[PDB]
Amino acid sequence: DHASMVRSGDYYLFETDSEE
Amino acid sequence: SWICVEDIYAHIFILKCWRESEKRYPQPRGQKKKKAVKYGMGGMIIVLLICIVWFPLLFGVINQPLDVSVTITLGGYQPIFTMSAQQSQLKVMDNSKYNEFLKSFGPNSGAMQFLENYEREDVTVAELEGNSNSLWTI
Amino acid sequence: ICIVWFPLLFGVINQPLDVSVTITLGGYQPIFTMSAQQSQLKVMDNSKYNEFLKSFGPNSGAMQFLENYEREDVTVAELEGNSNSLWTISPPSKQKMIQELTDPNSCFSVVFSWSIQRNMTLGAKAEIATDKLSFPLA
Amino acid sequence: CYFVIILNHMTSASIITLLLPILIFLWAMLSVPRPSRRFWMMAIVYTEVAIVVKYFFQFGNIIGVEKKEGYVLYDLIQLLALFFHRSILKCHGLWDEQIYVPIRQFFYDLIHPDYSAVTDVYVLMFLADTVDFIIIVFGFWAFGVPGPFLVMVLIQFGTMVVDRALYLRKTVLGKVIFQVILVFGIHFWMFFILPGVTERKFSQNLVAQLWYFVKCVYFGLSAYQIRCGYPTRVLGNFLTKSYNYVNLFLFQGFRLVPFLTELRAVMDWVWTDTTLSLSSWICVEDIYAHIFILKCWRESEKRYPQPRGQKKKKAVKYGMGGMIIVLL
Amino acid sequence: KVSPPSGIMGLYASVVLVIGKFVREFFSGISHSIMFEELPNVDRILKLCTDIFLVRETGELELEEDLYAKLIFLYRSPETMIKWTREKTN
Amino acid sequence: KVSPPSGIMGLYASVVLVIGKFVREFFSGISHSIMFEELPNV
Amino acid sequence: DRILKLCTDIFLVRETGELELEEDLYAKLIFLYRSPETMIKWTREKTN
Repeated sequence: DHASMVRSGDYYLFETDSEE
Repeated sequence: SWICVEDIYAHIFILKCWRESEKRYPQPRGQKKKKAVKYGMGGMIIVLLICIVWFPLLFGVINQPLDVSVTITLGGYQPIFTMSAQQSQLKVMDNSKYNEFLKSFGPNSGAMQFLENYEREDVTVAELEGNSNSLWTI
Repeated sequence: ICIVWFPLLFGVINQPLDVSVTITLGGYQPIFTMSAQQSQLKVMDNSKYNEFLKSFGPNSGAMQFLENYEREDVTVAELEGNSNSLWTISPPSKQKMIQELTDPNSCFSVVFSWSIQRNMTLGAKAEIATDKLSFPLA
Repeated sequence: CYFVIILNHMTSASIITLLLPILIFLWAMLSVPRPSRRFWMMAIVYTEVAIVVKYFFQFGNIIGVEKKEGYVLYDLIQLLALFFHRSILKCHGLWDEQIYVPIRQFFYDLIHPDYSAVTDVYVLMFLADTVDFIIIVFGFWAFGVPGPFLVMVLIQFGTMVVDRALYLRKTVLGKVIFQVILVFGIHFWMFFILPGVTERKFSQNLVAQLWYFVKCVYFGLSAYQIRCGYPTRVLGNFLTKSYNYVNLFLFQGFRLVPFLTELRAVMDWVWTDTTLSLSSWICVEDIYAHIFILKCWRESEKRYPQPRGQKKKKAVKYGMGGMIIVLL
Repeated sequence: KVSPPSGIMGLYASVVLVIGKFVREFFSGISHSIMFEELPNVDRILKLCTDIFLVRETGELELEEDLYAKLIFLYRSPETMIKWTREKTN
Repeated sequence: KVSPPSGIMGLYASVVLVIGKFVREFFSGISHSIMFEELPNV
Repeated sequence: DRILKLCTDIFLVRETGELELEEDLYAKLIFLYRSPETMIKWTREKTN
C-alpha cells in the first residue's frame, strides 16, 4: 500500500555500517 | 495547559481523519500521482496567487455651450466692451462648412492632428454683433 | 472587544442677512434685480407660523417635510416694487433684442436666479447660496 | 545580418520589415546544419524589391508602410550585410549547396532528427525572460494604473510559466508549436495594437524597442534550443553544485524573491512523474534547501579555519553591528 | 466631450509583502514540524484525549491530572512517541 | 441649522486580519513548543 | 554529507523513474527527521 509503505521507517535503516 | 490540550486534540483529530481517508481509498504503490488532481491543485494555487497579486491592479457625452460672453476693458476702469450670445448667434458648423474648415488648415504643419481629436459637434462658433449691449457710464 | 470594536466608534440656527433676486432675458443686462436686508426680512410670527403650519392641511405628503424645521429656520424675504438699478442697455442693443424677438424660428430664454448671503460671527460651510432656473417663452 | 534586420525593423514599423524577421525566426534558425541558399536569395531579392518600392512612392499610410522622407540607410546596410554574408559563404564551400509536402518534411526532420546534439540553454532563456520582465515592470513609470501594461505583464507571466512547463516535460513538438504561436502573437500585438491605444508612434517608444529586442533574443535562444534538442537530465537545480560563496549568496538572493521559490516548487511538482503528495514535495524541497545551505557553511568554515577561542576579529564585529544599526 | 462622473499603492505593496511573508511560512518552516505530522495509528493519542475530556466531564480531577501529565510527557519526547504510535500490525 | 465644524476601512480590515493571524500563533503552534516549556528543576 | 547524499539520491531516482526506490528513500528521510537521536547518530563527525 502507498500510505502503508511511505511511512515504513525504523532504526535499522540508520545502521553504523556505512559500507564503503 | 487548556490551550495546549485543545491544540493537541485538534491536530490529532485532523490526522485521524486523514488516516481514515487514506485507509478507505488506498493506492497500490508508487505508480504515479494522477494527472487530474495534480493539474487541479496546481491551477488552483496559480489562480489564487494571480488573484491575490493582480485583481488589485484592475482599478463621455458631447455638450454644447449655452452662453458665451466677452469683456474688453482698459486697465482698472469700467469695461469698455461686453457682449454675450445665446443659442442664436451660436453657430454649429455646417457639415460641408465643417469640411471646408478641415481642409482650410491644409498648409498647416502640425496643428491638424490636434483638431482631429474632435468632431463636427464639439466645435462651434459664437457671433457677437456690433455694438456693446450695455452703455459706458464712468 | 477593544481591539475589534473601538475603531468602529468614529447644530446652531442661523438667519440669512442678505437676499437677492435677478431676472434677465437671454444674454442681455438683467431687467430686474432686487436685494433685501434685515428689514424686509420677516421672521414668521408664532401665531402666523401656526397659520402657516395649518395652511398646508389639505396637502398630502409635504407637511412632514417641513416638520423637520422650526419657526426660526424658516423666514421670508420681501422685495418692494420697482428694480433698484436702472436698465441701461445701448439703443442698438435694444434694436437687436426687439428684432431677435420677432423671428418665430429660434427661441428666447428668460432666466431667474436667487442668491442668499448668510454669514456672521457664526461660520457656515458656504457664505453664499445661489441657484437659478431658466425657461423658454410662448 | 540578423541584428541589422532586427534593427531595421525596430527603427521602422512597416509591414515588410515585419514580414522578414518572422521568416528569420521561423525558417533561418530552424534549419539543421545552416540556413540554405534559398532563404538568403529570398531575403536578398526581398530587400531589393523593398528598396525599389519605397523609391516609387516618393512621387505620389495609416499603418505607416513608409514615411517617404529622410534616408534609406538601414535598407542599404541590410543589403550590404546580406551580400557580405553571401560572399564569405561563397569564399568557403558552404554556398552552392503541392506545397504542404516540403513544410511537412522539414518540420518532421526537425522534430525527428537523425542525430540530436543535446544541450541545455534553458537558464539563458529564463534570464532573458526575467530581464524582459524587469523592463516590462519598470515601464509602468513611463509607458504602457495604465491598461495595456496589465495584460502585457500578464501574458509575460503566462509565457514564462508555460515555457517552464514545456521545459520540464522535455517535449520538442510543444516547443516549436509554442514558438510559432508566440512569434505571431508578440509581433501582431506589438505592431498592430500597442502603437494605437494610449501610445504615440512606436518608433519613439524606447522601452518597447528594448522589450522587443530582448524578446527577439529569447526567440533566438529558444530556436537554438529546439535545433539542438533536449538532454535527459533536467531535474537538478540550476546553482546547487559548487558549494561556494557565490552559490550561497545567489541562492539566498533567489530565495529573497517573495513569490518565486514556492511557485518554483509547485510548478516542478505539477509537471514531474512522482508519487508524493504536494506536502511531501514541499517538505523534501525545504529539507534539501536547508541541508544545502548548511553544507555550504560547513565547506566555508573548513576552507578558512580559525585555531581556537582567541577572539572574534573586531573588523567583522564592527561591520555587522554597524550594518544592523544603519538598517534599523 | 464631458464624461459623466466616475497612497493606496503603498498599502497594496505592504499587504502584498505581508501576504508573501505569510505564504513563506508554508514552505520555509515545514521540516521543523515533521515530528508531529507523519504519524501512523494516532488512535492511542486520540484515546488519551477523549479520556481526558470524559474525566473532565465527570469531575474526578485526579485522573485528569494524571492523564494530562501522561500526554505532556508523550509530547515531551519524540522517541517514546515513535514507540507509542507504531502501526500495530498483527 | 448650520452645525459648527467637526480607505481607512480597508486599513482597519487589514490590520484586524493581521492581528487575528498573530493571535492564532498563541493557539495553533503551542504543541510544537512543549519540549522547551514543561521543565521542572531548570 | 549523508543527508545531502540522500536528497541527491531522491532527486536522481525521481529523474530516472523507479518510484519504488523514491518511496523507500523518502520514508528513510522522513524517519530521519522524525527522531533527533538517530539524526545525531547519523550526522557524526566521522573522524578516522
